[PDB]
Amino acid sequence: MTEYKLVVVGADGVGKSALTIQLIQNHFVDEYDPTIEDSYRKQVVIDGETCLLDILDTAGQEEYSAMRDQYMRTGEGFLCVFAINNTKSFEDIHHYREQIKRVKDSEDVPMVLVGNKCDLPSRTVDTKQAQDLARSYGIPFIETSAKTRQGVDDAFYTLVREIRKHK
Amino acid sequence: MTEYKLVVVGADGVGKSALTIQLIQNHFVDEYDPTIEDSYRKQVVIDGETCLLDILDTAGQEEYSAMRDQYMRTGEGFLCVFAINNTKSFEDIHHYREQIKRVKDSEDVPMVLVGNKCDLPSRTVDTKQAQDLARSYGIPFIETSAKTRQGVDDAFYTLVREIRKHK
Ligand SMILES: O=C1N[C@H](c2c(CNCCCCCCNCc3[nH]c4ccccc4c3[C@H]3NC(=O)c4ccc(O)cc43)[nH]c3ccccc23)c2cc(O)ccc21
Ligand SMILES: Nc1nc2c(ncn2[C@@H]2O[C@H](COP(=O)(O)OP(=O)(O)CP(=O)(O)O)[C@@H](O)[C@H]2O)c(=O)[nH]1
Ligand SMILES: Nc1nc2c(ncn2[C@@H]2O[C@H](COP(=O)(O)OP(=O)(O)CP(=O)(O)O)[C@@H](O)[C@H]2O)c(=O)[nH]1
Ligand SMILES: [Mg+2]
Ligand SMILES: [Mg+2]
Repeated sequence: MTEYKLVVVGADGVGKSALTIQLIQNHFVDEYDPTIEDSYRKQVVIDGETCLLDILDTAGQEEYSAMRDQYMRTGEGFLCVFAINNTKSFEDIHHYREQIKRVKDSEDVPMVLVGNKCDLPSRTVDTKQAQDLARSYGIPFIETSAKTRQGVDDAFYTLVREIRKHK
Repeated sequence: MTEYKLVVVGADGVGKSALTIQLIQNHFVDEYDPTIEDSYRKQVVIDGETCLLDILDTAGQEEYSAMRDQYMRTGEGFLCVFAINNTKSFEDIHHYREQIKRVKDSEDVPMVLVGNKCDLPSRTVDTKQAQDLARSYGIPFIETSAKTRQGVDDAFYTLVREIRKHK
């Protein structure tokens, strides 16, 4: 069985854990419990192929910024998550992408730009701006909601297709 | 900060995942999703000491019986779980105990016997029988419910106290 090593990255509070928990447990976590580092091994069927997703739910807190190098080295694909109502989280994407590109020593790293909390009316980042940034990176962009499940399966499955399309 | 590697072991369906998820997320999972291998890191305060719990939620399914050797070598303490309404799960306990003791080459391995699903009225395993088995092992015995949260914090904290004694 083919294994896919996925890493969920982004600023503290964007919904990395809620997106991961929504995908696996089909429920929305309203509580904010800062992550140190959690991992999940889940068997899924993507495009008729049964595969194992090894998902790493990382810390957004800058206090764990030294843990990054090792998980970026072993990670095969990166879900770069920002919140559509948090401008700093969108700006932080560039830093996460540059660090991934540095560690991996490649400009062609499987990545998906994720604009989470798309259920919220308090938007600060235009869809077109996020789309343009994803285009400058040459990566897909998906708007998601860990609450409604909108784009959640699509974000994770697109990332697997990116790793597969790269291999 | 002191780290404690905790391994949750036991028969398929005893509530290893529900106990782990209840401890960390303060949420009861009603669904039965067989585990491959999940890991969680949680910062807690035990007896005035701030520590990090590195919890491995293992597969109860006999199909992943080869994965055991590695995590039994690195695991510092083991939560051995059975369900009070499942006689076979209680009988399987001695097999987990005997494998841990074999891999560690010691009869003094930090362990806690856990009697889960104590919220259920359909009991088939007597508390006295489980207490007597824990006594033959020289380990603590705690009855728990991943649904009500009864004994959950006590089971994990007792295990940490067991590792601290051994160290
Ligand atoms: O020595 C062991 N440590 C593991 C363990 C953990 C940490 N859990 C995770 C597991 C790790 C495996 C790898 C693929 N599963 C974890 C996983 N999924 C990923 C997805 C993307 C990128 C990296 C990873 C990783 C990690 N693998 C790396 O190389 C790596 C680099 C930097 C990271 O920060 C994270 C990872 N907690 C425990 C508590 C008690 C007992 C054992 C443990 C473990 C498990 C096991 O069955 C047998 C032995 C061990
Ligand atoms: N409305 C809405 N709220 C969300 C969404 N995703 C996450 N949240 C909320 O945002 C808060 C933070 O979510 P969380 O999943 O813990 O974010 P995180 O990026 O993992 C935080 P850390 O980096 O510290 O681990 C929570 O209160 C959660 O309910 C979403 O898609 N929509
Ligand atoms: N009433 C009650 N039900 C429980 C309790 N703990 C677990 N369950 C239920 O038992 C079922 C299986 O629980 P689960 O946590 O997946 O057990 P597991 O030992 O992890 C199964 P696997 O070994 O395959 O990973 C679920 O439906 C769950 O809700 C409990 O304390 N009380
Ligand atoms: Mg988180
Ligand atoms: Mg389980």
